[PDB]
Amino acid sequence: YKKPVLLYTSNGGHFLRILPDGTVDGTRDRSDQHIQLQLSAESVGEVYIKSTETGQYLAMDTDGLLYGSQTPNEECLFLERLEENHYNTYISKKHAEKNWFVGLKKNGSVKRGPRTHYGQKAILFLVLPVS
Repeated sequence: YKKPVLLYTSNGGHFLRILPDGTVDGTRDRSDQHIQLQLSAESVGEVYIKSTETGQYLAMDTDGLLYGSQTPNEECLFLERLEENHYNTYISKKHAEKNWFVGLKKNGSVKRGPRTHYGQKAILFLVLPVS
């Protein structure tokens, strides 16, 4: 959590991106300004995910859609969970009982919460600290 990180999924080989207009998607461009993220932990295993460039927070709405919020609240808290020792997954804490994950489709668009589950490539992120 000390360094900014990139979150990479092998589903379509995308980095999680929070665009300045509040749109969330994926890009293969590792030099994109808006894929530089900062994780911060409330409690152990509970994180905010923030754009280092814009300060916006990752959030998930009641339809399971990801978007960027200028400031955080309970809709921005995610449960960070280890899978297969090397990947992290992120579950909406607000919708933890719906098992709604942060995920990206192969085409780089957001995979909505309702369509996600453990073990999907879409939700498996490699956390890459920035040098």
